[PDB]
Amino acid sequence: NAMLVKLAVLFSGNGSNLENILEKLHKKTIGENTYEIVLCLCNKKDAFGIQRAKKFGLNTVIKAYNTREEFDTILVQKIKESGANLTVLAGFMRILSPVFTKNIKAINLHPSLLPLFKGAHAIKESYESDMKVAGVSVHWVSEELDGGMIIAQKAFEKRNLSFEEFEEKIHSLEHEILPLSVIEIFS
Amino acid sequence: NAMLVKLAVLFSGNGSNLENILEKLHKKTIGENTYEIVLCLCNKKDAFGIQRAKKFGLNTVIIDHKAYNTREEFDTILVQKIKESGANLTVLAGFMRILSPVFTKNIKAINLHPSLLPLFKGAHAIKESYESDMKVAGVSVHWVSEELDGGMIIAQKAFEKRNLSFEEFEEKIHSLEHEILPLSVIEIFS
Ligand SMILES: [Cl-]
Repeated sequence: NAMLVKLAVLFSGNGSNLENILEKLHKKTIGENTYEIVLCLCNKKDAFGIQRAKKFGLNTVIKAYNTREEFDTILVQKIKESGANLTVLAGFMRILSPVFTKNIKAINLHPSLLPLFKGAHAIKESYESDMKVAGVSVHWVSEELDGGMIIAQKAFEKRNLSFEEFEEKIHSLEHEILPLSVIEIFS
Repeated sequence: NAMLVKLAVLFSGNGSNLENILEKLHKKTIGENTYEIVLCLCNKKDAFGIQRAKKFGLNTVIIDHKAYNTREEFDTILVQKIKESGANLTVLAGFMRILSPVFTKNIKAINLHPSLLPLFKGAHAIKESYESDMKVAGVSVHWVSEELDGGMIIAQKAFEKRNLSFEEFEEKIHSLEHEILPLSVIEIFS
């Protein structure tokens, strides 16, 4: 009744959420499950997260296509032959066709209480909102943008926090919920 | 400075939030303010909330919505009774009547809604918020604009859904309701 969970993490730039998932999951044993990241993927060679991945003995598989369907076909290919049981989108800034979403079990992190504040400007719009609560969400990746089945979400009270303090709470709640997210899926 | 905040409370049924308002605010003095519910109004004569009001010595004005042909004539009578009560703020606590501009343009009012607005507007919030794939839910208090359930939000609280049944989910909802509504009224007057 034991499990070795192989994970793939996709990124396009910084490598923050990528590095946070490694420290808490890569080859770490948590409960009855053991986890390892078998794939780190990037679409831009100049991204810094590649050298961040090299800090865990993890080489990174590297707008180079005029065809999205042809591009996503390679993503699916790499994830599958890695043996990854789950793909985790971490700062991956690209639009994924059904070529990916129909054939890859993937999860994504969103800095808002879905389905509220979908899209990029979630943190900004949620702070300026007259709502008094905010949070972060983890959901499955579907054909519907940020509309996949919600896995987990945590809510907090905005109060008199400045935008800096508010944003720092979101980025902290993310680093909590996202590594935790993978765990619940297999427990 | 010590104003006498007059409150009008509108309800339709059990009156749990009404009773909770009375228990925390009626003839009670918090901070600089001394609150007094000067009107309890219901549109149903058989509502149990009337009995809860009697404990505090308050009679409930009954305005049967079936006794009037239009929502407007029904509303003009609500207005006059709130006006002739001298209330400073009208609190909608389980008041299940749509309100025409006759009310909304003339009465300064707030409303309690058992969901995290602007999500789950309407009278099926608790059931929809439970069946939803969302892992959090809660309640909201908002000003009463012309837009149904769309007024400016003044208070919100959330709880994690986790593993509550709908019976337990509903309890937690009404639990937060009883806490957040009287606090909202206090927050407005400080
Ligand atoms: Cl996103």
